[PDB]
Amino acid sequence: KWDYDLRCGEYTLNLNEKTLIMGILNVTPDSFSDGGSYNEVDAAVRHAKEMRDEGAHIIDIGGKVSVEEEIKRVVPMIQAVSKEVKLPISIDTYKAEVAKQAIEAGAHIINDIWGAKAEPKIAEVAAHYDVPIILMHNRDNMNYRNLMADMIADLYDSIKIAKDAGVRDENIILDPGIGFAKTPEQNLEAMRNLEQLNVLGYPVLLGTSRKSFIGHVLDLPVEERLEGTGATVCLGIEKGCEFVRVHDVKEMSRMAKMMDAMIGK
Amino acid sequence: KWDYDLRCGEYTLNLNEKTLIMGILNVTPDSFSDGGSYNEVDAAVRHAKEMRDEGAHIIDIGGKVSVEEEIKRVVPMIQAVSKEVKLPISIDTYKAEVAKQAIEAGAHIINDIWGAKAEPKIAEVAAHYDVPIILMHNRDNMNYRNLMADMIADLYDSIKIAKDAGVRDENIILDPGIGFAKTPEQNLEAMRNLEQLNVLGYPVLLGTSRKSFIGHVLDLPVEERLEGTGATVCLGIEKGCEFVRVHDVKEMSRMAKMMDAMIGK
Ligand SMILES: Nc1nc(O)c2nc(CNc3ccc(C(=O)O)cc3)cnc2n1
Ligand SMILES: Nc1nc(O)c2nc(CNc3ccc(C(=O)O)cc3)cnc2n1
Repeated sequence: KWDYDLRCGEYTLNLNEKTLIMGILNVTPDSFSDGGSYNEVDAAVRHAKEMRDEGAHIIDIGGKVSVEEEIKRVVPMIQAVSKEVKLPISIDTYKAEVAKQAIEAGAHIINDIWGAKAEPKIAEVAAHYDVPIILMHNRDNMNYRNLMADMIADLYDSIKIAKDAGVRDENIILDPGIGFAKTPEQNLEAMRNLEQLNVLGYPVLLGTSRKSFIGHVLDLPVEERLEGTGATVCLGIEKGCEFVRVHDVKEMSRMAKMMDAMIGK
Repeated sequence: KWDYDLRCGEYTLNLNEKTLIMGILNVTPDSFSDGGSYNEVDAAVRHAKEMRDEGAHIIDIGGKVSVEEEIKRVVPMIQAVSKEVKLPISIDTYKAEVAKQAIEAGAHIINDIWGAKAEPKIAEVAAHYDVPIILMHNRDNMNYRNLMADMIADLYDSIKIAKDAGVRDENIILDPGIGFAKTPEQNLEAMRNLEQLNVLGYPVLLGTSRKSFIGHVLDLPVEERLEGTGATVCLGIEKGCEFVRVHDVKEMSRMAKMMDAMIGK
């Protein structure tokens, strides 16, 4: 079905073989440093190793805050993790400068929650290093004429920005942006119609992990959202998504893997 | 979508509102009794209450063994559970006599793994008490021309038997019989094509809980099959099934409920 692989420097991600698990690296900062202190950098590295041993295929790392301050926090983490853990790293930022530094520091994928719309220059950054960029759907309002049609329209605007800066088709990944700019009921409606995103011709990443719309449905707090997260991941894989972005790697890998076998992926 | 409710004597099961959870009552016998001893009957009752507090909507109770011996074991359990727990009970047997006794003892649904083919008289039993009967797909071989087409053909044979004894359409429920008469890969193939069962026009029950085909996929023992069971339940609900038969009620209820909200059930 996909006639190429995802090229991330030293690592290759095949898109046909299995659903790919992006593990959400947790980044508890030391209150006393802005730096890359020993307690935080080590907490991260250990967490990255845990997710790798659990079945993660990508480690996702994220840093109101300034550019220089986000870079200070995130660069030492990318460095330590890239050296100590053999999986591609995505940098979860919407800032062209953060993205540059992270890639230089060892990051392999750009993960942009504003889909190149907050800082269009990020698409230039991706275009130059030749890395995959994830363009997530987002906007500053909840006023939809037709949720799905608008989401596709908005994502198409991100693609135009990425392509106009030289981003190759093969390094575009899309994300419906569950939990952003959507009421709970709109979140459920995007889940239900997720397969429509496939007409755009790009691999899709789904991130639903522990989000409040699950809490809204099940009336359960964040630490109780594992079953409802797995429901989303499953329906996500059934509707053709290539990656999921999850906190509970062990559990979701097992679900993904069972889904794949059933759907014939 | 369904223009009737499932009538089980004192209880009504709506089929449009949510996916219905059938909890699998566990029945550890006392080595010293054949009877309805205090340790076993009480272990059952407590388990039934637990599943009810977890979200089960039906309690499923099951007893090489003789008719009189299966009745001795199962009747005291139905009696104690029906009195102490306010949910309909299904009796998991393929024997017309067991089925009679159980219904008399308080059981509301017949659950037949041979789909009225082992003891056709069971369909007479259901026809008389006017109860729902679950006709599960089964056979004594694995020689399929076309797995799905044959499954539908075989289930249709059960329907003919049930209907010919007077069973009303509204008390027919079908079950694809995952884990019976199918290799692992055939199990996965029925999961993948489960929606085909809907053309027969009956509510479908899916039972996959902890079965070996999950172990085959994930290489995990029975007590490690929760994530892979949830995958099946989810794909099952996405493909239109009305009931699932599960051991882990708490976890699967949450998954079901999240699925329902997403699919719009
Ligand atoms: N590519 C990608 N895809 C996502 O889905 C994503 N989500 C978040 C996290 N954002 C949220 C949003 C809403 C909620 C809530 O309502 O609870 C929680 C977390 C961060 N980076 C992300 N990156
Ligand atoms: N209606 C209904 N639907 C079922 O699916 C079902 N399954 C069993 C349990 N049978 C099995 C079969 C196979 C396996 C394995 O391979 O591990 C385990 C248990 C018992 N009653 C059942 N009743």
